[PDB]
Amino acid sequence: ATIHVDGKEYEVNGADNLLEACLSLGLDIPYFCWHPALGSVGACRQCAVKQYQNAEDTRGRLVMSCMTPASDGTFISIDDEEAKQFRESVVEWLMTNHPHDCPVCEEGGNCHLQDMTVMTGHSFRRYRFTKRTHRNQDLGPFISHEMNRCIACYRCVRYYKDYAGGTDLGVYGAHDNVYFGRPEDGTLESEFSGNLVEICPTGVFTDKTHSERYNRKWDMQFAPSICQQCSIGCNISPGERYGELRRIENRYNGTVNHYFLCDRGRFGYGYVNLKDRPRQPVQRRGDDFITLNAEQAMQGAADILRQSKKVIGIGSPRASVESNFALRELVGEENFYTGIAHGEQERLQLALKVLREGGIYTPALREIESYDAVLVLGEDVTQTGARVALAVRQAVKGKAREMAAAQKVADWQIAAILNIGQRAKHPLFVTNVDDTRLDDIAAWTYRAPVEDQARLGFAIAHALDNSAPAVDGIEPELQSKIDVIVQALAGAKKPLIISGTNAGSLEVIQAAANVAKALKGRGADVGITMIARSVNSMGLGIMGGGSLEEALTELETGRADAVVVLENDLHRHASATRVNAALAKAPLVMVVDHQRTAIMENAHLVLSAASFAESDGTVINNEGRAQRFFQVYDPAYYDSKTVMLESWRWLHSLHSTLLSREVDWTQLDHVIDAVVAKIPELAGIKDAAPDATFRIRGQKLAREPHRYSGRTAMRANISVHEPRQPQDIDTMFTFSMEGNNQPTAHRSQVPFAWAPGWNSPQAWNKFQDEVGGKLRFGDPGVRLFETSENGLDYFTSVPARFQPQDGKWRIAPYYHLFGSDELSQRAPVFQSRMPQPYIKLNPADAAKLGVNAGTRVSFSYDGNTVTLPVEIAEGLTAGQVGLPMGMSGIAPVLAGAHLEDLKEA
Amino acid sequence: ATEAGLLGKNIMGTGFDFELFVHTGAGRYICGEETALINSLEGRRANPRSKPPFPATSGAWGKPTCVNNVETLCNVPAILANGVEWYQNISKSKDAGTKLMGFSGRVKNPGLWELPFGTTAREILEDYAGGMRDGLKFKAWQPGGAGT
Amino acid sequence: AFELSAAEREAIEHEMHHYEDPRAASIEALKIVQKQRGWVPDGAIHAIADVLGIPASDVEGVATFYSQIFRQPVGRHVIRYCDSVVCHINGYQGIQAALEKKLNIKPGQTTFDGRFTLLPTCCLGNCDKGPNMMIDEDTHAHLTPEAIPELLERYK
Ligand SMILES: Cc1cc2nc3c(=O)[nH]c(=O)nc-3n(C[C@H](O)[C@H](O)[C@H](O)COP(=O)(O)O)c2cc1C
Ligand code: SF4
Ligand code: SF4
Ligand code: SF4
Ligand code: FES
Ligand code: FES
Ligand SMILES: [Ca+2]
Repeated sequence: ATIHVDGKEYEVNGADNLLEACLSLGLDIPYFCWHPALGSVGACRQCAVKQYQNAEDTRGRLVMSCMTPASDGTFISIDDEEAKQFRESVVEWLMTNHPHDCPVCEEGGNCHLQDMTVMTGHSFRRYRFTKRTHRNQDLGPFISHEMNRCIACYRCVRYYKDYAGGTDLGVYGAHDNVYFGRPEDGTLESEFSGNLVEICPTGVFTDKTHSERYNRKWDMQFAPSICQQCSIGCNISPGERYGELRRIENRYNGTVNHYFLCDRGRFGYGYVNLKDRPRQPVQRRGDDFITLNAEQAMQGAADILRQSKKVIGIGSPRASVESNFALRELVGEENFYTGIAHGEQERLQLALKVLREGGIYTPALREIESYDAVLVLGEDVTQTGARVALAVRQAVKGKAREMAAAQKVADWQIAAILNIGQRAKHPLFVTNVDDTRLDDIAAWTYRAPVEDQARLGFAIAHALDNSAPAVDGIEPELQSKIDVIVQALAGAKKPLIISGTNAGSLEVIQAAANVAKALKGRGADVGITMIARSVNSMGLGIMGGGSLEEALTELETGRADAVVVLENDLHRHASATRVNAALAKAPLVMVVDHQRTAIMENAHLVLSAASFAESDGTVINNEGRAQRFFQVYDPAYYDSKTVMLESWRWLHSLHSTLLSREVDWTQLDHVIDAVVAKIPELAGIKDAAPDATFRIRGQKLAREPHRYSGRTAMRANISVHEPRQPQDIDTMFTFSMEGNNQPTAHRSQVPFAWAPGWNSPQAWNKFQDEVGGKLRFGDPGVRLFETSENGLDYFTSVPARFQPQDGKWRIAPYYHLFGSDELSQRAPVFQSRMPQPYIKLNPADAAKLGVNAGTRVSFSYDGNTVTLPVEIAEGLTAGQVGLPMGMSGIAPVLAGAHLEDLKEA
Repeated sequence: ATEAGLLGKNIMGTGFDFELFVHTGAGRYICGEETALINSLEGRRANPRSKPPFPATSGAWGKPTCVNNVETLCNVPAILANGVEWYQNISKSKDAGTKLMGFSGRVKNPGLWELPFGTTAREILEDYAGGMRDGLKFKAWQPGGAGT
Repeated sequence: AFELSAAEREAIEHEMHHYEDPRAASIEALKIVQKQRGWVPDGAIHAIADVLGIPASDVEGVATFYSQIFRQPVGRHVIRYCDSVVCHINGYQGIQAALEKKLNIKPGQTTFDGRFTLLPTCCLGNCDKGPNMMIDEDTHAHLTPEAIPELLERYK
């Protein structure tokens, strides 16, 4: 389409509204109520432009650019005097009741209302009357509520209700006393409630965790990083100040996590700031703990490694690709063991085989929102891969989108779309051991043991394609619901099958592969998604190696007398007694880790590794996307004695000191070149981000904003002499504001969004090619593998149905977004949000046990008797007992194990 | 009318089914706005809707909807029982038909009368409303309610 | 704390028969609870939300949007005097002064005995017979300030 803005001719998309079209052209129009992801409603009335009927029209008419289509031959004026006057008037009317709060408001310097007040040119108050005031609510540990600062733009309710699907936030009241909050005091229940701190253009909803240690946005040191709290790999902007990680902002990625995170990745960063972390290499000599610097730690470790016969290396899915590869090089490929259990590894490599050999294209997180039918098999997506649950919700609303497009209603007119598609939605079929959080929009939910979920998947595959193995013993009502699922999946243009390794069953993954293969055989545009457990689970799977059980066998048999444990606590993948005995048998245990784990008491050397904030590296998505994360800050800038290096740096120097008896603190690109030379299936990680020699017209990329304060005083209490700026030889980023962060720079890694006049998270519009699209020069990250030309075979290992046998209790895994992940549950703000340890029981099983809700039962697993209080679960099946995976004393490896002696304490 | 066969199923033997309900509101002026009337009928907060789409194509619960005033639907049966020519031949004005007009507020006879269009406000006020009360002088008037 | 009575639930379900979406019975359900108890209490929002299958946030937003759904406790009789322009011309202010001086309360308040709650309302649609008042269900027109102490004595 062709539009004329102030006499200048522009070529735009005719299916867009004028606000998004003009923001994509770099024109500045103030706006509040519109969001690129939420659509247009026309509430705030801020985005007024003046429209003319034709070129020879002078009087015009004020139209609202977010509710006006950018059609062909459009004539608008942004800089008309009447339009400018009305936009200033709208800002003024908002300012009539606004509190005098900017110095004591966490949004200050990051406030979209501040930006638009300045942009409209309103700085003179002529209102002399009183301001309305509001009481605040308690919204839990993460979100702080201040209703005085509200401008009634309805973005919070539109996001939280129409988009995120939450049910406990609403708008109450009338004319000018509208109140946005919960119906009563209490914790916000949605797993995506954290995105309110960036959706809300004012300081009503703010990060309480950041408000504890607040610093303004210009004072942050930002870096582009990847969230480490599950496998989805959402792009984040961690920002630090005075040597501690302060905030996790969302970093826009038009391919993965566009505007939104989940609450785990947004609020579980606090393990970085723990005071019991290793900050220096420590050697155990007798009962003494001798602190070493880097050189003598490497010398002592190298001498002990050289005098030993066999050295084994136990990696982790927490650690980066470079760190795991460095351990693999240090100990040898045949001596390298993945730190996960055998069953977890088998499920992980099956998921990898389905992804990169099954011939079915695995979608990105953004592309999930365009699929016409969703089948979720075994995976509690909301508790393990939450952003996939949000994308599934958008794909479910796709049906109302199609219905509204049939009536020639534009895509941005969200209220008309939601009105036309009243309760019609795309088919969603979830399976779990109990209820999920997707049941509100699920067309059907199947609560069954993992064997029965796998059997339902195999039966769906057999009904879609008869060449798939048949399932015997399907009940007639279950067969009718299977036929319902088959009619929904067969008629869909774009079906999507989601599964993962968290269900604890190989057969669930096989059934999901069978359903996807059966749908692909009918010519459907089927996609498959696998949810891995940790941030680098697929990277550790691609690298490969033995299981943790094999490493413990080597340690127990005495064939290995030296073990190097990289970023692994070893208790979440094996029994603690066996791990403790095997590590106590070894004459050298060396733990390279950044968190104080329980295996450091037996360790003879502890290398203080760096976390994601203090390190660079590469991690692989659950969809196989290689993504670089860069270091946020130098840990040694404030504490000079802190020796906290990257894990791959420690291990590469240990290998060099073992070989040639000299330390070698290498560079990151050297390690990446070693990875892509030795492991050809990881060759895509070279293109994940450019090397350390990348420049924007000769200058590095800035980590901190250009108005960074306190340069000559932030360290003055330690020494009045200003230290040297920290040198970053590893990446293209500089540890200063002497660098480039221009929105028109030819890069893809943006540490933070800021433009002159846009200090808010709305500054991301400048860094994108079109608003709500991708970044201007493409999103960061690269897929490791393409869709295979040829598929797999049908898996014919159909399990039998679940038989509840006496004395045994099948452990059904329950996952919690706050508690199942290890590092995030170590973060101190999560203990308030964490559930209490509750063991879930069927009413029939609890009645048989003589146990009611709340009383404490004792059960022995692996010779260890532990006691938990009983919660009644109606949705569970008899013979199963529910356990929260990843919590204290309950390893996630218990998923699928049996239980003994479940009796009342 | 339901008991007399004028409502329900198969009205007058035609086969037309029509069910009429009375929905009493809870007191907001904005509920009279037709899109906000639809929103209040759906059980939501009575915020209005942007048009287009108009309720004729996407109205109540997304279905086609026609919102009409009480007086328009009261005008309909006389039109269909006496004809079009009678309805255009009761007033020599561009607005056909009759309208309930009336003056209120410190007049001698405050009330409501059905008058053809084209009736001047002066003759309404003086003949039907009786003029103003004793010792009061006419200074202003609003022709059609509080919003005019 | 709050339990819906059987008659309330049956009335709500019978209202839910009339509509395509059960959310459309939210105003009528709130009015049913209010007619049974004088006002809609806090637990009634969750009870109505559970019956209708919609979130309590929307039920609370509907209850706080509409002025005749009382979300605070009221008196046994709710006097509602008209505020609007025609009753202003006809002199509602004398009626308001008479009501305040007889009940010893401001608008929006309840008397100490819980007998009356004084409320200003919008136009009552009775403008040719103003000034107008509405005690619980009865409309009283042609008001005079001397008729208030007699008209409030037939509402015990
Ligand atoms: C704020 C507002 C309030 C309105 N209130 C009413 C009302 O109470 N009754 C009514 O019939 N029309 C009301 N209308 C007009 C309606 O939008 C609509 O024109 C009318 O109800 C039906 O159209 P009709 O005149 O063809 O019957 C209101 C309009 C606005 C903007
Ligand atoms: S919301 Fe924005 S304008 Fe309002 S007090 Fe906070 S910083 Fe100032
Ligand atoms: S709380 Fe924030 S997002 Fe919600 S309406 Fe108010 S200003 Fe807008
Ligand atoms: S979905 Fe996973 S990767 Fe994304 S923010 Fe949440 S925990 Fe992090
Ligand atoms: S942004 Fe267009 S009216 Fe709010
Ligand atoms: S102005 Fe009071 S009844 Fe209309
Ligand atoms: Ca570095």
